[PDB]
Amino acid sequence: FELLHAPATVCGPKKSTNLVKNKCVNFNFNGLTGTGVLTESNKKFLPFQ
Amino acid sequence: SVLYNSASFSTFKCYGVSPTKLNDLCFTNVYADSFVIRGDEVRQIAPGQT
Amino acid sequence: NTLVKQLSSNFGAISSVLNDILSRLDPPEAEVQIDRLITGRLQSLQTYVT
Repeated sequence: FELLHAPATVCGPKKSTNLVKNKCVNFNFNGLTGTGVLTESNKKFLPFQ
Repeated sequence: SVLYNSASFSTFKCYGVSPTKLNDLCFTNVYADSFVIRGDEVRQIAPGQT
Repeated sequence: NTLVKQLSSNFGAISSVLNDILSRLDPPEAEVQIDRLITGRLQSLQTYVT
């Protein structure tokens, strides 16, 4: 395997969950863990990042 | 996790990741290689060995 | 700024993110990995305080 190389698309069967924001919650995005508050972003990304 | 004990393989060892933790991480471009070797040469296939 | 930049160094470990180590390994193998990083960060903080 190789870790954190691309927009990963292959991994184990963990069911998703309803999205929540604006509250101090945990998160798990493609194996990226951590805690914090999620809010809408005014930034812009190139369509490969 | 199902493959970890479905066939009860003789040798199963993971480097850089724990076998029970393979059910959460998300990877990219998984590779697979296969061959057939004698019993003694199995112990010499681990990385960092001569 | 120099003190803050120290969080992005491997210090001999396999990664600089503690959550990564906790996620991709078991405690028996993550012990030394956490220990080395702790030692490095402690030394850096000592220098700053001095």
